Amino acid sequence: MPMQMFMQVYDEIQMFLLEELELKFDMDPNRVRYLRKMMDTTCLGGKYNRGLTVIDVAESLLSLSDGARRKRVLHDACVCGWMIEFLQAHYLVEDDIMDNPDVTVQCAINDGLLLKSWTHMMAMHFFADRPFLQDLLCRFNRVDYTTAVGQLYDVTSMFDDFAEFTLSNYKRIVKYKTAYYTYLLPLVMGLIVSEALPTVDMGVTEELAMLMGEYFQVQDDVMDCFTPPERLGKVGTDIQDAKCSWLAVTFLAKASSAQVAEFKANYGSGDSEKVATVRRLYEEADLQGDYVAYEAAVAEQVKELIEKLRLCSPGFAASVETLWGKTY
Amino acid sequence: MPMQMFMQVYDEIQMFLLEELELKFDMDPNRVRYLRKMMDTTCLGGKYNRGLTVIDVAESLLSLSDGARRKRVLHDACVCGWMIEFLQAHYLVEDDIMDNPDVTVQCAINDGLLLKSWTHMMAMHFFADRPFLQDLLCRFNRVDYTTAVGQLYDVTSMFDDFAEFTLSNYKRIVKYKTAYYTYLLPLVMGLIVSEALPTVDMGVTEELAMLMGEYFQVQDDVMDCFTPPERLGKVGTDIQDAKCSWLAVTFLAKASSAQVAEFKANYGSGDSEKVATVRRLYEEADLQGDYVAYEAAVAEQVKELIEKLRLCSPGFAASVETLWGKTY
Ligand SMILES: Clc1cccc(CNC2CCN(Cc3c[nH]c4ccccc34)CC2)c1
Ligand SMILES: Clc1cccc(CNC2CCN(Cc3c[nH]c4ccccc34)CC2)c1
Repeated sequence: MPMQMFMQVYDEIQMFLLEELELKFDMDPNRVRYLRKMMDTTCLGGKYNRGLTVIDVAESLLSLSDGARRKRVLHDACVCGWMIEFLQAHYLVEDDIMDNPDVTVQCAINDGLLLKSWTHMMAMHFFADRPFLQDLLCRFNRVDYTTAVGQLYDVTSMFDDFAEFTLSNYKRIVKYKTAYYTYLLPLVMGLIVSEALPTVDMGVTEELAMLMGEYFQVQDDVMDCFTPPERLGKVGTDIQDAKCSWLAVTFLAKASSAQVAEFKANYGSGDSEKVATVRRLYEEADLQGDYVAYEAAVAEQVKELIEKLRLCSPGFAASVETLWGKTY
Repeated sequence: MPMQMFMQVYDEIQMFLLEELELKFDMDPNRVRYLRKMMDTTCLGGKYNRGLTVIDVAESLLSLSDGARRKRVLHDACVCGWMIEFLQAHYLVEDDIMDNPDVTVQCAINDGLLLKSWTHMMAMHFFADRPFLQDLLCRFNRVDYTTAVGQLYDVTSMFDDFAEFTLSNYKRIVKYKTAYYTYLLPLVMGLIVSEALPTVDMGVTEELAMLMGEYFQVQDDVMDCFTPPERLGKVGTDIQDAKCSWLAVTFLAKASSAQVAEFKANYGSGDSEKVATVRRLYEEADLQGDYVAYEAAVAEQVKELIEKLRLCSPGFAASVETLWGKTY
């Protein structure tokens, strides 16, 4: 059911943004319609996992001490959810510019800029009189900066060659690039709108967000290599791109000197046979044995930290449980 | 003299940003040094016109009702100045991405993102306890959105063909794309730090910013066409790019049906002879006569509006005069 509410609030945000351009920024109808279409193309289609997490946190926090406050909290949760979905839309556009007087490139750069600006525009309007507006803006922008920093860690992982191919550096990339905006931010925004931010142990929450991010990334990295092409997914290019993947860092700790030498000579190449040699190396190293156990250990840690969180924040722990269920 | 202070505050901002990454964001020395170099390459070298304008406004507002407040206002003026210089650095990087697993493109996208995030990071830190922080952030982000909107008006001026080649649409592009962040924003930030924002007629100020922007753009457009290549400047491509320039909109209102037809068949082409045909058309249409008079009329309007501003905001009008002197 929260999906119907989330989509209704999208119509409300879209109409505000588009009317603001038409009425305050001198926008002609042709450009307004172009922006409506661009917003729909970039912001709709996904699973809305980050957005829906905000809704789920707010409704759980109504249980622990209905009226005029309830309606407001749920509406606020939906606007916050769209801020994260538009920020995600902004990141995807920026990633698509990497797919390599070109009007498509000009428009993609511009779309990226507008989608980011729209997160600030919708916040400043819908939360104009809220006392949490300043803290919300500063936490949102710090997470956005964290993601850009995470992107630098990722993009330069193979540059200065395999010195940064460690589990602790893998965890640094995961934390900054994905965990903060995908797991921590939706949870924090749900706490902000509910005015229940100081009532939770931030340490355990951050640790849970980082762990769920790490669980998801290991699974994503494994699927990037072994999940069949357009049969069971999308195009996996981590091997070709020489990414600091969980498979790569685990292989380097389990491989012999000669196998490491063989991995180094075949990794980071577009050549089909070199990619296949890497896949054969992962298979022969019994990394799928290690994958199962790594994930199971992380899962045990997640399940344990939710219990510590439940002792002082019960309603919140059940929303952290449903977010985890979506990952597990 | 304000340049020495502006550069000293740059060292202070740079060290804060870089140390924050090292101490709070787990950044390794190699990446910290890479970011120091990138910040220097993108933020230094220019004339610092936008940045220095903030300093000049604040020092003028100390004259109208020294102590602990003076030192603070001038430091605040310098941080605001660097926010605009870094935002300008962000726009230039974004424009350079338009110059068309590429690590240069990955890094340019990332640099763009970091430079924008740095404007928010330096503001949230240096103005942490200031009551103007929320208003400053919202005005800065609205000007940033305005610039992205201006970029859409510019990039699509020749698309939907010459229906948008009007003086009023030219003025719309100038206002949003350049006037708000180059003229209005430095003036507004100097007012914010001086806590003198409601003491000025915003209407006359906005009008002055738009007029100074329009004066500058007309001169810039004329130079883009007639200023010799690397002899007296840089590479001018408005004709090839089919830009909605002042020369193009003025020519279309002064040209005969056959000349308009000749302009339409030769505009927006990379071919050297078609560009030369356009230059010949501008020369033959005596647009240089019109240019002199257009600028002189705008100058008279600027000089008149400063007087209306001086009646209620005297110190401010003299800083608006020096900003104008830099343009004229
Ligand atoms: Cl955070 C981090 C840290 C270190 C390295 C990386 C590398 N990132 C790749 C990016 C592409 N895949 C997604 C994907 C592609 N093909 C699939 C098939 C099936 C399912 C998912 C996919 C995820 C892993 C990320
Ligand atoms: Cl805002 C707006 C509105 C409509 C159209 C435009 C077109 N913009 C061009 C951009 C490039 N030039 C700068 C430049 C290039 N060569 C030179 C030689 C000498 C001096 C300056 C230059 C400015 C004009 C902008």
